[PDB]
Amino acid sequence: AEVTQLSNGIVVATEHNPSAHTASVGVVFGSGAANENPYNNGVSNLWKNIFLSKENSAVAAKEGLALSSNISRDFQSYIVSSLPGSTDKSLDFLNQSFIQQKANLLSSSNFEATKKSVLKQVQDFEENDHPNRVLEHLHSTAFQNTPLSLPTRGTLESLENLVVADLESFANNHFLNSNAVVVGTGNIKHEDLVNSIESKNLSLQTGTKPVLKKKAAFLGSEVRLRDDTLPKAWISLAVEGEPVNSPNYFVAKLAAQIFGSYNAFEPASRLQGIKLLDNIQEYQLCDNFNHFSLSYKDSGLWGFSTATRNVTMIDDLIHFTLKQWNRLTISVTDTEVERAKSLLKLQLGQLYESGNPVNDANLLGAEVLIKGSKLSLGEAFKKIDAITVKDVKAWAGKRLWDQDIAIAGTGQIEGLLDYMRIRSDMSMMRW
Amino acid sequence: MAFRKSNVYLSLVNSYIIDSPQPSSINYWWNMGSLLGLCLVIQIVTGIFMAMHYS
Amino acid sequence: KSTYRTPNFDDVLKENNDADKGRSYAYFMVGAMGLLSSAGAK
Amino acid sequence: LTVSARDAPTKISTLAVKVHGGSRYATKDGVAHLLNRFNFQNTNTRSALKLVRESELLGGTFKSTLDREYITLKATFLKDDLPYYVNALADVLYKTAFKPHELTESVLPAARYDYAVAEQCPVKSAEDQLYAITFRKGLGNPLLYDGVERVSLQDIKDFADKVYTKENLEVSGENVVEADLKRFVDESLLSTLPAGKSLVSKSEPKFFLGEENRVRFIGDSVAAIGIPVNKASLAQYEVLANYLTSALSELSGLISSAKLDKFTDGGLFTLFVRDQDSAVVSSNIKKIVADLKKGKDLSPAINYTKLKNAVQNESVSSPIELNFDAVKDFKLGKFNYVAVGDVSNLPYLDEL
Amino acid sequence: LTVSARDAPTKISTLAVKVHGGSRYATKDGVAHLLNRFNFQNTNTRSALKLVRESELLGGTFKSTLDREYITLKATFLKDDLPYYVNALADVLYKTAFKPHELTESVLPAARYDYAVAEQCPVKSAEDQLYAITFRKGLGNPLLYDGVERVSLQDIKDFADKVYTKENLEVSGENVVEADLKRFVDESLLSTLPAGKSLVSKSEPKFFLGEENRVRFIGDSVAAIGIPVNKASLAQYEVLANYLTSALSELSGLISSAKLDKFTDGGLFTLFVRDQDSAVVSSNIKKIVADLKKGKDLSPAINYTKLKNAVQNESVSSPIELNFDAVKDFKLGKFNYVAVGDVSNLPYLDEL
Amino acid sequence: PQSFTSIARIGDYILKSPVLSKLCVPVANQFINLAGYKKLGLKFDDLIAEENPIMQTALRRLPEDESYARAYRIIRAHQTELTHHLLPRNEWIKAQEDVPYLLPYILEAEAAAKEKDELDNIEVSK
Amino acid sequence: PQSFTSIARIGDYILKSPVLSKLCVPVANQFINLAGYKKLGLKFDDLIAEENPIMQTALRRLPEDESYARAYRIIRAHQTELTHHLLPRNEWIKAQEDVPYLLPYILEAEAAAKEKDELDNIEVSK
Ligand SMILES: CCCCCCCCCCCCCCCCCC(=O)O[C@@H](COC(=O)CCCCCCCCCCCCCCC)COP(=O)(O)OC[C@H](O)CO
Ligand code: HEM
Ligand SMILES: COc1c(O)c(C)c(C/C=C(\C)CC/C=C(\C)CC/C=C(\C)CC/C=C(\C)CC/C=C(/C)CCC=C(C)C)c(O)c1OC
Repeated sequence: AEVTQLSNGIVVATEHNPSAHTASVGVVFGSGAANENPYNNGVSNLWKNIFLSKENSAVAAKEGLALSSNISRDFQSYIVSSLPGSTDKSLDFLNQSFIQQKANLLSSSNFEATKKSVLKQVQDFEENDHPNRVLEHLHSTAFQNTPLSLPTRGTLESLENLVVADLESFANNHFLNSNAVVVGTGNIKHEDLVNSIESKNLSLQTGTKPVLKKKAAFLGSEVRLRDDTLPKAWISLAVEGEPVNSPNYFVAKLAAQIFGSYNAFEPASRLQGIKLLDNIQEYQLCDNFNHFSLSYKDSGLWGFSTATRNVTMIDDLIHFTLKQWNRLTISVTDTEVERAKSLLKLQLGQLYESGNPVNDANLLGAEVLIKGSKLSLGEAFKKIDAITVKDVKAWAGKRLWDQDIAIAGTGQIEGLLDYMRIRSDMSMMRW
Repeated sequence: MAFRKSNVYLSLVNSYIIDSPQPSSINYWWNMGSLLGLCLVIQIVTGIFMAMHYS
Repeated sequence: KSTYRTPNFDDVLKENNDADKGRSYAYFMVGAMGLLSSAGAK
Repeated sequence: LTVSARDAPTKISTLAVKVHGGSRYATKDGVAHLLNRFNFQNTNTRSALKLVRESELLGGTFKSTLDREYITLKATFLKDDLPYYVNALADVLYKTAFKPHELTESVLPAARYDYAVAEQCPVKSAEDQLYAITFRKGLGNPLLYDGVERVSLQDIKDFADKVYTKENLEVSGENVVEADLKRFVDESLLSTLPAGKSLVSKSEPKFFLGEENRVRFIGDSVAAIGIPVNKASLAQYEVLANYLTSALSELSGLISSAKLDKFTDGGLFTLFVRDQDSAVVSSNIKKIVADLKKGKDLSPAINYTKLKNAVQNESVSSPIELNFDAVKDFKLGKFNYVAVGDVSNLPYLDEL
Repeated sequence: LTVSARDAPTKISTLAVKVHGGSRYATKDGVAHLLNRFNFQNTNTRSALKLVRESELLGGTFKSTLDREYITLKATFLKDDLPYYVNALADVLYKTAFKPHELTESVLPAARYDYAVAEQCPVKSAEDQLYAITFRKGLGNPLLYDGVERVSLQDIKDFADKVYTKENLEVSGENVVEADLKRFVDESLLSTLPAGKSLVSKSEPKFFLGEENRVRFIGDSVAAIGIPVNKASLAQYEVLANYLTSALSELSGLISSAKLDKFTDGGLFTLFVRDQDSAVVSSNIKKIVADLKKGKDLSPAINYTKLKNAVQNESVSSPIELNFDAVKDFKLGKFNYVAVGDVSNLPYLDEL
Repeated sequence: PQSFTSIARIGDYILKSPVLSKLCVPVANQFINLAGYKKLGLKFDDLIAEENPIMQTALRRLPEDESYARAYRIIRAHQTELTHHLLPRNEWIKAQEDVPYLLPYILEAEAAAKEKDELDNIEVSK
Repeated sequence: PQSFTSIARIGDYILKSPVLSKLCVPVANQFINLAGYKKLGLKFDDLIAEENPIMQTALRRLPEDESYARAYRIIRAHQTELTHHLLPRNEWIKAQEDVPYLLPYILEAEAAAKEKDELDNIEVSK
């Protein structure tokens, strides 16, 4: 169904859905990990863990309502799921937790307990999770000296530096009325439209969020977390992408979808696709493909992530993918364009209409904060049927033709060509 | 594996000319050897062209 | 000091805008290289 | 033949067919896993893999899943591709080829990789051994083919003949009107499949409690505990699992997982405690067993487990509605224990 | 300290030194095995080869074996060269070097190869599991170091300091003169080792009977049976084992091994049935366990057992005074079944 | 290089045509048994080239017994030709023992590869 | 290619003598810190060659921390020499920092090699 929005400082947006029967309500803030100086990165995740530390007992014992949160770059949200008849008590808990009282939550001993838990979690992430660590390092090395490269969970020193002063400063400078939007995804229709606009339901700090000076940039770079003890090799690539609210977002998404994903050990994924899959199937080269188009408010990131075990032929693995990108930017067949259209329609329908209201609420908040109104499935399909081979060619001429790239790798990367033999394979052939 | 490393002549050219893990502290002294090799080659070529019109 | 902090590069970074200008210089000088090499060989 | 669907204004459609035969009904050790890995390829009527590349070109995708008592073939597609996809599903659910020349090079490497991946994780191995000790060679068989027992093409074909029957089928779909699935299943190859007998058991399985196994695995020491649960009192163990895994209980930082598994006549309420060392594992499991045998109140979690169950139930095969009304108190009894990892230091069943 | 020997006119001499500390007394899993593999090399003064190659050049060789409760160092040499061998042997057992830079390239690969060899044999794994299940982490311990529990060099040095003492050591060896062997020990480094305490256990161990384990093994299948036996009645199980493994009984062509292990405080009586397929193993073990529990007169086997015992126990280290004079009847009670190989088809302890 | 599917098509065209097949089958078998490979103890499938990847794919699916027999026949042929001799009429392949044991795999692989390469480069025209 | 044991013998002979040590130790220190390798920030146990089997046997037994530090210092030296500069006056190694760490491995390995060589060709011992 269509969404309804209104705004008096606070914005109330609801996506009614009789199909589901788990009403949810939350608050999405427009400031995440992209609006914080590198002095102490780990503040947003610290707040998230604080919200996920002791109020869980309160919500479980008092009534029936489960709460969750997620912060990636600027979609800092605190969603509180519930039953259809318990939205009143859900908003009651939210009100009692985010305006008053706001002092007993920040107890000292609770703060050190949360700090220790977050330190353990970030250490575990650094030690174990390689596929996400390489992407985080790609983010760090793609936006050097800019509040868009610092990691979303911070560094060890950043967590251990500050205690309570900068946390409360962040709360006072980023938990405001200007960039706060409530969400009513679930099985509710109009009570959310009124309960948020109420005398008891107000947000503190009716001021303005501080504005940064240097917005964003992009410069090619390398990072080599070479840990040869690790068995496999994880590498990633990236090219300057496209931010949200641009009339090319779907074109970049389709360009990413054209090549698609691939898993070597899944027989179904081995028996489809495009020419590069056959080229890498002839001689075994890699195991995973993940063509991504990451989009944020300030800038974007369109690239490629993979993991391989045949450490000897990293150069061949990179060379084939770059040659296929060049083939895309020179000549595209219409059958692959049609199959990419169908696959993108399927994947976007799956993502935007999943059965879990939490993801739908997160997407609705991300759209409402920077758009003002959510774009429905039908309009997305209408705008994607107009994608043509000439449009894709023209778009790829500007973005994928002699543009800066950034590579992040770890594991056994001895055979990885440093920067010139990996960049000179774009416009140096018999064009 | 790329065709550049597949063809035997191209594979030899790549492994002996195009690709060679040379050290990263090379000064001009090491390039002096390749310069001398080129001088030897040009000397042979010019001598051959000299002897063609020689008695 | 974690590895997420890039070391100082401002002393060597290109402060000027228009990255195409450097690209234009590079490709123009590559073309000049090819031009002189071809003329000399001929 | 059971036929049903579901309709909603969402513009993405899902169709799934479930056959009531899996590793529980496998005659050999891992014949069911090989059948599932051999499922969606090599059809007689159309081609093998390219004639479904043209299917995914039309706006959808295919998937096959192996479970304890299900081999589900789900298809997700746009609102207009229902007839083609149902015809294709009926064509592949036809025990078509089972060609020996495309088994020693297509599904054995896949099954080997699956078994290796499942074996690397200690939790999956411990859970499998928990099933092995709780249930004998009835419901309890290895999900993933390892190689201890040899199987051939003829036995796979016999098992497919046993399972792929018209009577023992279940088809469901979302975002599809009831009427289209009412007819189109009848006017397709699926209605012309051989009519067998539903392998569904009319009686609960027999469980043996009080057993124990120990394995000298290398890695993270893992301790497990699993109680077999009948049908009469089945929501109590669900609310107990939600209570234990939540943050309301005083036991949250020392339990890796306390999930529950559901069947048509019962289930096995498992539990997991894991860590890299052994002293912490021993102390944690000892105090968990002690304060669970002592008895902890269970009423103040009914609303939370109701919410969790409601958000969980999105699949078609919704079980009997677990009325959470009659949940007052709990007292742990006889269970089954499995030790995995540095088993030399981990406590035994007697002194636990 | 205990020094003994026996005289013989033959011209080949045997020198053996016993330390009564082994895998039974090992603090960790495979510290004893690594110690023995690390035993005879790189003395603090005697190099590994520069002064051990001459021992081969002199006309003798050195050996170091391991058991459940014995790492014996045995030396065999020509008759007229005892003092040099006793000097070198006393030099080696002096906590000499234990270099951290020789463990990771010399004895670790040897232990790895030994474990690889012992793993492929189903009977050896059955024996290990049977010991570990009949006896807990006391006498029953993993005989070979496999890497389940981490062991450090400092732990090896501590274990060697604990075991290589004066009281926990015996020197013996036949084919050598008594008095001169008694004299060539005081003027040796062996007279200056620390005088610790004997590691021998005063009382019998703790035995748990009636348990069961199952291991999924690829290849041959074996079904073992074990009985814990004290010192009071140990000759009865010896005569039973010899009667079973001989050709006098009908249960002879199917049983693989019927060995028995004796310690200073009791022992364990194993039994084996192994074949390539599980079709015959199940019936074989069923009939063996069925007719064993029926009882069998056993006295028509005493003389053959005396002969066998005489021919196996020719060593100077004579066993206890076994007296085969009161064996008349036998009847099995409760045992500790173990299943290796295929697990699905081999029967269960309940109905066996 | 010549597709086996075309060979099968021409073969079935000939085999069911009465007069042409009656004219061409006796000369066909006479040519087969004057070819000479029968004397050397060779089956026909052992003669066709086994180099290009499709033939390798066909070989890799043969049951082990056929591969062992083929290897023995190749080795014996090499040894026999090395001495320029021919073993007498005891190793000679009988008239009806030269049955193609490798044709079905070849035909299946041909069909699969042909339809794969046809549908790989395809258009969306009606 | 010169044995380390002979150098150790000469050092032991010269250091223990009071007059020779007190007359030639400071001059040795000023030679070694005027050499130039301390200037770039390299420990002395890294400049020697790494191609003879003695070195290969030696640092194969080196602990993990020393090997990691050696690799870091080697790559930093390579980069610094490529850059045509010197490190600042804060990250160098002082006199106490250049502690010998590669000596005992060389001593033991070379003694083993020497006894191998002089024992393989032993005589009948007349
Ligand atoms: C009788 C001569 C007939 C034609 C000869 C053709 C070969 C010409 C070259 C002769 C030897 C020169 C020595 C160096 C050759 C290797 C050059 C090389 O490696 O450079 C590039 C390769 O250069 C080439 O040679 C590419 C072109 C292939 C040409 C094939 C034959 C064309 C024949 C037409 C005539 C060519 C000669 C014209 C002379 C004016 C590397 O880039 P890449 O694309 O291989 O790297 C990709 C990487 O993996 C990351 O993506
Ligand atoms: C690469 C090694 C060579 C060297 C160092 C060399 C050196 C010389 C020198 C020094 C001269 C003139 C003598 C003087 O002026 O001092 C000369 C002349 C000559 N060289 Fe070479 N040369 C070499 C190779 C060749 C080759 C390969 C040829 C092939 C034909 C050749 C042919 C000639 C001719 C024709 C002359 C003219 C005068 C004569 O007859 O010697 N040279 N060479
Ligand atoms: C290991 O790393 C390397 C490395 O890989 C390379 C390539 C080099 C470079 C090495 C060289 C340049 C030396 C190679 C030289 C040769 C192999 C010489 C071989 C050449 C000849 C013997 C003569 C060449 C022959 C011709 C040019 C034939 C054409 C001549 C004529 C007269 C015919 C034309 C006439 C008419 C009328 C058409 C190095 O220096 C080096 O160390 C850094």
